[PDB]
Amino acid sequence: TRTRGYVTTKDGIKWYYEQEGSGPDVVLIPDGLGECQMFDKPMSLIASNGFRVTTFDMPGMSRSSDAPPETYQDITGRKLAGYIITLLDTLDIKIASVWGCASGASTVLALCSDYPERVRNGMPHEVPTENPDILLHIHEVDPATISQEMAANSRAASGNVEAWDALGPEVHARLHDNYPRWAYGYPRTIPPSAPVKTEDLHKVPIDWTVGASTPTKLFFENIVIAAREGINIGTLPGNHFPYVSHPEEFAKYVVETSRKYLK
Amino acid sequence: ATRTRGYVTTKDGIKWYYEQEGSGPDVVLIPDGLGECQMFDKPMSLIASNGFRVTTFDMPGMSRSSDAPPETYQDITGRKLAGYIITLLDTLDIKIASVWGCASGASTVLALCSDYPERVRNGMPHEVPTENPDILLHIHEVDPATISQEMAANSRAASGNVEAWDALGPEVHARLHDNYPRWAYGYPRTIPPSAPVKTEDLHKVPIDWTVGASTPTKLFFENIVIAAREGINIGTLPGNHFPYVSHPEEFAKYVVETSRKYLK
Ligand SMILES: C[C@H]1CCC[C@H](O)CCC/C=C/c2cc(O)cc(O)c2C(=O)O1
Ligand SMILES: C[C@H]1CCC[C@H](O)CCC/C=C/c2cc(O)cc(O)c2C(=O)O1
Repeated sequence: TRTRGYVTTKDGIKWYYEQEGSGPDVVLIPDGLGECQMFDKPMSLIASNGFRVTTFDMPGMSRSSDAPPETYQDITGRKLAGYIITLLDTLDIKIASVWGCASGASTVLALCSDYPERVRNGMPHEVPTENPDILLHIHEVDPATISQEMAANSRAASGNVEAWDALGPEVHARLHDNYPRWAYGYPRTIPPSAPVKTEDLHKVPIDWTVGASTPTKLFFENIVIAAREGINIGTLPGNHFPYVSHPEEFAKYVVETSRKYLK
Repeated sequence: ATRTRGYVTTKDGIKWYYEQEGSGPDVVLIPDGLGECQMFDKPMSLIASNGFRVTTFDMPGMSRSSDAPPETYQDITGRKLAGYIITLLDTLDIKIASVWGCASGASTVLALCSDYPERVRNGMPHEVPTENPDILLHIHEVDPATISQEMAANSRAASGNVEAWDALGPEVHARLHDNYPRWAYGYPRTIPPSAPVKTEDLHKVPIDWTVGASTPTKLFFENIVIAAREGINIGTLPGNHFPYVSHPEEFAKYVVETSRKYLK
């Protein structure tokens, strides 16, 4: 059944994490906002399909806020990957199918490139390679303004505003405090560190996705890179948060995709 | 410097309405499915000012080119349109050109690239239809008024700039009003499946493929994958389905720069 709790890793991070199911491991790395409650619904669906699912709030975000300052500053896919590996080590997860969007996606690719032995298959979604216009000066305004703007930006890219809104007051309160922290340590360093070089994409199977309703330009390069490297590339319903907008379709994708690499 | 406007009847019986501007290497602007060439007015001057003779026209059966046999606007495919264009190009004495086209215009560009490579200096396809959206699944079965109502809103939504779209004028929109039904009856059902996107259709001449920057990814997702896998230059243009209307300056710059690439 679903377990919820905390675990303090040797890097000082007091992780808030959840787990459900039995069977092969599936890890759901949240996006830049680091809020794992977004995976609640799909998590049950995936878990009921013969997989042990693990999710967690990201370092310094939401319930994983009790972490060293260093763990949420100058963030890169590889930096996050290191933290993830330490967490996986402590939870005794030897190998897993890994899902990730935005910064989570960058982490997935970092895992595939630097820790291929821990990845069964990677499922990156909308890897940031160039920050959009709206995030250029996000850190230059008051924290309250950052939360206001990012709350609007996120809701707009939710893929389903009713579902987004339906995440609940608790989640949205947590997100409120996350916005400024995310702005200060993610957007400027995440994109340039994207592990999308040829050397990063062939160690383990990868199934790449982008939002079906996401404006083409946003993650256009993701599609071209995948196609050029001969990596499976397709779309998922919604935009940036397919696990919130279309939990059923998201769960199905994670299950089928992961299931095909099992042996 | 001055816009040339006229009519010409080709051997196939089509009374074409066309426009031309500038002198030098030829640039042809094939309209989209709506076949309304007034959408290229602004960029037409911009491009022509850079040393190109630009030519555009209302598509057969559409707008001012409405006096055409019914077969020229029924069961339309990229190849059918290409045949007509070639005849027109012959009539206007255009030997080779840099050709632009969106939607059905894009299918036409690819057809030209595949079947009449000798007439194309470089192809610039934009949003080639390969898989119709659900909004068009049953558009050919409803009455003209409903088609016009729906397509007018549909088109405006895909304009990429509602203000510039609206600013096309009452004349244009009145012409568009009548084109909608005709388009629906002869394009959406047959254009997509006829898309000249086979491997052997894309490598006889240089091609520079584009998709709207604001267009929902899924709409022309296949265009991007095909291009990338086939090693064809692929990118985006600001706007959606009508970059020539929404962003005339950027559109003009793209056409000029890409065409320049293939000139000696
Ligand atoms: C915060 C989250 C979604 C915000 C909505 C935004 O509207 C999403 C726009 C796409 C980019 C998101 C992004 C860029 C970046 O450089 C680093 C990141 O961690 C993200 C990211 O995780 O996006
Ligand atoms: C009519 C024009 C744009 C209409 C707005 C619509 O919102 C455009 C939707 C995307 C595809 C348009 C299209 C599909 C097709 O199978 C054949 C076509 O000739 C077109 C086309 O030319 O699109």
